[PDB]
Amino acid sequence: GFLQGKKILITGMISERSIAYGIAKACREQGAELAFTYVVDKLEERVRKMAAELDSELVFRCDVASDDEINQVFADLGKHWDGLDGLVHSIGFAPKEALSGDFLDSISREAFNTAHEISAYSLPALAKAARPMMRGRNSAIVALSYLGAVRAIPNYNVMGMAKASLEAGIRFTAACLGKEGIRCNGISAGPIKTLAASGIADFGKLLGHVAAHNPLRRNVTIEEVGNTAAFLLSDLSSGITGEITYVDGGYSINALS
Amino acid sequence: GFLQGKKILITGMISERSIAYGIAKACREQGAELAFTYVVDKLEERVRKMAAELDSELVFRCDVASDDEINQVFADLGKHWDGLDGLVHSIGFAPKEALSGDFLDSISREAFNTAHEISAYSLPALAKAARPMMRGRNSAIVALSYLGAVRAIPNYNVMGMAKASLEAGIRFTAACLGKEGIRCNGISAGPIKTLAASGIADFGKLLGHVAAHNPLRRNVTIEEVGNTAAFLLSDLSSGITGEITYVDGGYSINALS
Amino acid sequence: GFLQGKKILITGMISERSIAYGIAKACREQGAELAFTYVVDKLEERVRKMAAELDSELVFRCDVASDDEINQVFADLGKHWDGLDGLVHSIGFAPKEALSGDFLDSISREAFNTAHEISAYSLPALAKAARPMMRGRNSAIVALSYLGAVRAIPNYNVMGMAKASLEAGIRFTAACLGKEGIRCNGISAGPIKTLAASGIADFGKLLGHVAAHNPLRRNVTIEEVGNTAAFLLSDLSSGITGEITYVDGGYSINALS
Amino acid sequence: GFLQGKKILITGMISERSIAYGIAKACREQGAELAFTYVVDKLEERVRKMAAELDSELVFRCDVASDDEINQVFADLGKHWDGLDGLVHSIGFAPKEALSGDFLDSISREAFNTAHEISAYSLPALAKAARPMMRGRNSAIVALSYLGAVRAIPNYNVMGMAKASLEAGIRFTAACLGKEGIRCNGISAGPIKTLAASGIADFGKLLGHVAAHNPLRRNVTIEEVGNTAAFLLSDLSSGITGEITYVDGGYSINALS
Ligand SMILES: NC(=O)c1ccc[n+]([C@@H]2O[C@H](COP(=O)([O-])OP(=O)(O)OC[C@H]3O[C@@H](n4cnc5c(N)ncnc54)[C@H](O)[C@@H]3O)[C@@H](O)[C@H]2O)c1
Ligand SMILES: NC(=O)c1ccc[n+]([C@@H]2O[C@H](COP(=O)([O-])OP(=O)(O)OC[C@H]3O[C@@H](n4cnc5c(N)ncnc54)[C@H](O)[C@@H]3O)[C@@H](O)[C@H]2O)c1
Ligand SMILES: NC(=O)c1ccc[n+]([C@@H]2O[C@H](COP(=O)([O-])OP(=O)(O)OC[C@H]3O[C@@H](n4cnc5c(N)ncnc54)[C@H](O)[C@@H]3O)[C@@H](O)[C@H]2O)c1
Ligand SMILES: NC(=O)c1ccc[n+]([C@@H]2O[C@H](COP(=O)([O-])OP(=O)(O)OC[C@H]3O[C@@H](n4cnc5c(N)ncnc54)[C@H](O)[C@@H]3O)[C@@H](O)[C@H]2O)c1
Ligand SMILES: Oc1cc(Cl)ccc1Oc1ccc(Cl)cc1Cl
Ligand SMILES: Oc1cc(Cl)ccc1Oc1ccc(Cl)cc1Cl
Ligand SMILES: Oc1cc(Cl)ccc1Oc1ccc(Cl)cc1Cl
Ligand SMILES: Oc1cc(Cl)ccc1Oc1ccc(Cl)cc1Cl
Repeated sequence: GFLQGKKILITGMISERSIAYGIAKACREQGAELAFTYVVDKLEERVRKMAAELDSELVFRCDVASDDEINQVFADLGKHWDGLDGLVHSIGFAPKEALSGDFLDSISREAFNTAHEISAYSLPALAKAARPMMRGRNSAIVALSYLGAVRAIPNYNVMGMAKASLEAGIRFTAACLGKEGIRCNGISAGPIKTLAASGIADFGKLLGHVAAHNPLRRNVTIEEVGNTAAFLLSDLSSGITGEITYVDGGYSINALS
Repeated sequence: GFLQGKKILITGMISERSIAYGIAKACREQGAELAFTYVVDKLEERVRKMAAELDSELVFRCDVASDDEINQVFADLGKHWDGLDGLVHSIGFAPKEALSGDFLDSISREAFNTAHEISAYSLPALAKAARPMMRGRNSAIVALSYLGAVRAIPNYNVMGMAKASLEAGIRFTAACLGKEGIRCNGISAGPIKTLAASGIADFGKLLGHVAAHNPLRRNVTIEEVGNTAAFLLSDLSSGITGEITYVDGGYSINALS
Repeated sequence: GFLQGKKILITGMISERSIAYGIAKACREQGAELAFTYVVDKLEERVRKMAAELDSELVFRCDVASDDEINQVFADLGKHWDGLDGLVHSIGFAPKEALSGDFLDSISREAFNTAHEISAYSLPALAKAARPMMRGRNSAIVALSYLGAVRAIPNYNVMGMAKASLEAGIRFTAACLGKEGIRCNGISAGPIKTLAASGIADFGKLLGHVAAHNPLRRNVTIEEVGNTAAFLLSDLSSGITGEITYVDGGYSINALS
Repeated sequence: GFLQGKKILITGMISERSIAYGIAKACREQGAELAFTYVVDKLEERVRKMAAELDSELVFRCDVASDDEINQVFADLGKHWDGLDGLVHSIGFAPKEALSGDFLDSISREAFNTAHEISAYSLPALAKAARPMMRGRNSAIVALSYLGAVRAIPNYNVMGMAKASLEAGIRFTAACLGKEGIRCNGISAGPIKTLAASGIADFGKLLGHVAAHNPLRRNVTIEEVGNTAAFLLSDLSSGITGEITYVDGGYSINALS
């Protein structure tokens, strides 16, 4: 197992459809020891149960809107773990009304701020809070992004701006932390039916177009995303930092198919 | 000239060193009629005086932190102009402390929020507010970005995340408005000594490195940026939308020089 | 006219549908003086006639397969002109059989070599031969490329590899010549029905998909490409080198529309 | 390991410094069965000896200048293996004189043709020749590229054009073969002292600049490149095709460091 001895904190696992669940399962299959966060109290039981199936009893509340909660996660986790080898950012949010229809009609200052704070700022915020536990460990951060960072896409709207901010965040974090032995990389995943995906108007059509038009002629799975994250969290990828890797069956590199 | 009679609103002109001044002068040279905004009352006289030299008496206060002020500009401008042919976004802000030293140490939630709101959200906010005046005119929007959008750069820090958000904003705005006959493009300018540039720690060294390492072996001018904006505002560029054009003397495409 | 006093050599003009014709017409409208090349003797009369309508009697044979013919163009042109301010590369070739159907089935060593030699090597070959006439003149080179450089596209096949080589050629030429006052830029044009376009199997479908899916919801014109080339050949673009500018109505920056 | 029983053909292994050696060792560590090619008879013994240390007695001559030799490899290999799961392209060549000094002065038609034929065409040529043995196996191809594909770099010169062609080749091969269950990906490696590296004028300074300026503040190893190739050859990367992955310690995403 190529993550033997790695201790990895995973955000964003709320169901077995979650990308973070695929990541968790892939990492555990490679021998990682896991810990998890959940955004609100209502989810605690569900997440503890999934964590238990993945051999973990380390679960912490963390709304990334809160610097106090972010910092408290690492304080609490630090009582159990000497250091942190892996950090998975698999979280995003924007108000549903901002992800439907005309980009300018649907945008607002408040939706823009929320989308960026939760979807983009949270990466440097978590990296910063994790830094004492991660530095010097030859450790790694993986964050999830989407093609909307670099292409205009119907309905994704302000989340595209937030993902672009996130990808730049990945690059700046990588440049910041590389000398102290922390890597930071992104996965730009193709569409996958998850709980959050239903917030994007006409998600079913995005999903269908990609399967019809990508080189693989099918959509990717949370196992495929998960195995890629596991690689990027492992010492196998020690030469790679500041990279965005596309796990979309080649969709982004194809045109007019 | 190739903007003869075109009516263009320009943000961000605060001195004769401003990129927006170079844009203004370039547009006026091609026959455009201009109007201007200024962030606070303390600048009104200075901006009115520059505007007068460019044959304009149309000057409006606009802090892009304020949706009221943004929308009031177009209400007031609309008393003079029956439509708007061009809109120039040449504005940015982040707290100076966030643009000095280690990326994660210098970042904060509040600095992130400010940087994104003023530097990135302001593009769709202005596009949205201008839309009734611009649509159906084969009109155009130009916004100013920087390499920090797509590369990690020392000291630019959180402004890089904001510029990435901005460039995605340009793409989404272009996709949104293209059917209505409004284009939206970006210029990624090389470093230029402007008032805002002094907010970046060690800007003088950044400026020097580019001149020593780009294909042209010199920095670009506000006239060069300005002429590019004039082109992108004109019907000559009617086949171009959602584009980021580098006016950095080739710096971005060079390595190891 | 922003090309007043500019002397520009244009390759590739074989009919009034040619991209090079749109370039020629756009440049002449801005006051440029023109000269032209043609690949074989059979075309001489047709090209001389088009050149005459554009106020030029300077027409030279040039098969870019031949170093002797390339060099002879500048020797001959140098009898009339003191220097050369603009050079337009608007030429490409690959055997038709290599641009139909399965990429690997259709490729061959010989087709690959031809495609690259004529479509890609010709840019540095012409730049190199033109260099004595262009250096120190604040002059400029523009070459035409296509999205196949950076995306896989059905049927374009080995021409995509040649266009990628070309775009790198543009970057290396820009880096090479920038200090001596020669710029080199590319235009990646959207699909346009030209003589050469019929060599691509199912070109009509490419053309239709782009018009249905790009931000402008229409294809671009040779006037739009031409006006962009005119800008890139003019002193207005003096801050820009090594750049690929997309004149495809935003097609490349849109996805899933 | 994650390549257990997978049969992988590796080109380009000429010494223990070779990138292909790092790939070979990484694949063998994950359980792969290997076979190898060598360019000329003079190398046969050296390569057989390295192959033996990696538990292989399958070694074949292959100068990729020769379509006969390329196709003969798979005919001969096919006597031992009923199919092929992995193919590694780790080969390049250009005349040394073309990789020294001014790009245009050093280039020639013949050097361009050689560089592209050996460095770029060889990827689709090998993919094409391997296709009967690879299809239907959920198999994979990996090829090695360099930053010169997408940035101008001193002295790398015409090899940059060839690498750009190669990367497009990777994209087109991926699009071509995806339905048949063959993936094709690239690794853009940072500088590593190998035999071929000495062909680049002033390679030692290039190597030094990267270590001084990348996020990791060091150069990558053939083990790091190798482990990445092993991942891209394995079913773990089944969601990834047509991708270029940077294993350069973040060099490409950094600027002005
Ligand atoms: N599903 C896809 O097609 C897809 C494609 C590309 C990228 N992504 C990205 O993958 C990541 C995971 O999304 P997913 O599709 O697995 O959806 P998901 O709904 O399974 O997970 C989204 C997670 O974000 C968390 N979250 C939201 N607001 C939060 C806050 N304030 N604090 C902490 N956590 C918060 C949610 O609780 C949830 O666990 C996201 O970044 C998403 O943008 C998804
Ligand atoms: N100077 C450079 O090297 C350079 C390079 C690339 C991009 N840019 C970008 O060019 C644009 C113009 O900056 P410049 O360098 O000409 O500097 P400048 O200081 O002349 O202009 C910056 C402008 O931003 C305006 N601004 C700041 N906060 C504002 C607010 N809340 N509301 C409205 N306006 C506000 C300022 O009043 C000022 O007019 C910016 O987007 C900057 O990021 C500059
Ligand atoms: N039409 C399009 O949709 C489109 C889109 C993007 C890029 N381009 C590019 O635009 C450029 C011009 O093509 P076009 O579409 O106007 O077609 P065109 O047929 O009008 O021009 C192609 C030209 O290439 C010339 N040529 C071919 N082999 C030559 C040789 N050995 N020596 C000298 N000249 C030679 C032809 O004689 C012809 O003049 C090409 O580089 C093409 O790849 C075209
Ligand atoms: N070393 C680096 O810094 C570096 C960085 C990025 C990419 N690369 C690429 O990695 C690959 C491997 O090179 P390396 O650096 O390991 O050097 P190397 O010298 O160990 O390997 C180069 C190989 O190319 C083979 N080759 C050359 N001409 C050939 C022909 N006609 N037919 C068949 N094989 C031929 C050589 O025999 C040799 O085995 C190349 O594609 C190179 O461009 C190298
Ligand atoms: O980023 C995503 C991209 C896709 Cl294709 C599908 C789901 C995604 O994830 C989200 C989408 C919308 C919201 Cl409000 C929150 C999240 Cl996490
Ligand atoms: O974005 C920029 C990039 C450069 Cl190289 C120089 C100046 C720039 O403009 C700014 C820099 C810092 C702040 Cl706080 C505000 C602005 Cl407008
Ligand atoms: O590059 C092109 C791209 C497009 Cl969409 C249309 C035409 C193009 O130009 C060519 C296509 C094929 C051949 Cl054989 C030669 C040339 Cl010049
Ligand atoms: O592509 C490369 C890039 C780097 Cl930084 C180092 C070595 C490389 O490999 C080569 C360099 C020159 C020649 Cl002639 C052949 C090969 Cl294989």
